[PDB]
Amino acid sequence: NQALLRILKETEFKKIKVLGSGAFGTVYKGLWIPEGEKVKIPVAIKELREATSPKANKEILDEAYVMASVDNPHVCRLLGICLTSTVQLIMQLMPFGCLLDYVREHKDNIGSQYLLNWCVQIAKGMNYLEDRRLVHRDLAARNVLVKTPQHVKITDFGRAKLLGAEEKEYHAEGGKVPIKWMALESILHRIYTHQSDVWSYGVTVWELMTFGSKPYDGIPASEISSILEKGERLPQPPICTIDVYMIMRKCWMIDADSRPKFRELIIEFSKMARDPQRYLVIQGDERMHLPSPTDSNFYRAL
Ligand SMILES: *CCC(=O)Nc1cccc(Oc2nc(Nc3ccc(N4CCN(C)CC4)cc3)nc3[nH]ccc23)c1
Repeated sequence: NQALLRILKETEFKKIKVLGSGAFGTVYKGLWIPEGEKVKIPVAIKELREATSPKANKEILDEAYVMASVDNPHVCRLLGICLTSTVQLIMQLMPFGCLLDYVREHKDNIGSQYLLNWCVQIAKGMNYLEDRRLVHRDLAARNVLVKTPQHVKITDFGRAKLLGAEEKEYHAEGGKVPIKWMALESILHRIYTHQSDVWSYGVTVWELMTFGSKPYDGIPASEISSILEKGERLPQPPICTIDVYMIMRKCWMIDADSRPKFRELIIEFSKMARDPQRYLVIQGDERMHLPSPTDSNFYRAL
């Protein structure tokens, strides 16, 4: 029904193994066995790094209630929290990992229908975040996760920020940033908006359409703002029709107001997803197959 934050005790879940780690902390594959409920639920557990100045439990719970309220099919949901000496966030497990690695591993069998459906889903998730006044600030194929080959979800590792009712921008402080996914105004001035998220969406789409290529490969991050100001952009992927590439280019306009809105991106990519082979040209497209629950019905995977 309605998405609410569950408070878990250490007795109710178990970390099984490490999946990955970063500045944020460590993420584990885990099991949630809710007290009294007699059910066992695979989950992802994020145990956050110990901060120099740990927030009070009250502060943490307030933030967690807001993040738990984020409830959309294409955003990975926070299911519960456990506060002890550490903060552990219990998330939906996305069994197939990140979309970036998925498209690199399965590129020989990824057709136009899947690529365009993923673009739609990511746009829907981002539009929902915008409706919630959340600026993501790290959208990229590595941060979209795969529930099934047919269904992906945007995830957040701590960079997302909630804007106030009258705030149209987040002003960031120093630190490491994903330069090659960022809008010019973010690179130069540390300014983030829903429209700088749109820039990152464009780069994410480019990643997908090149089956996981690195943007501006071999170019130093420090040179990126210079090339953008000269007007250079990521090139047309070979499988993309001009129509698709033009949407992507609109995401990278210098004037943030000239970029598309996520609501518009949903409409345009939804149109294309309805006739995928008109908009993406992939050799052997009609023959390509990814694992689907209908495989048995159609006698695939013999
Ligand atoms: C491309 C970016 C990347 O590798 N992302 C990533 C790695 C590890 C954990 C993580 O956070 C969450 N992961 C999952 N599910 C998950 C992760 C990894 C894997 N496997 C796939 C197969 N390869 C060979 C090894 C790794 C399987 C499932 N679910 C989550 N829910 C919330 C956060 C995460 C992201």
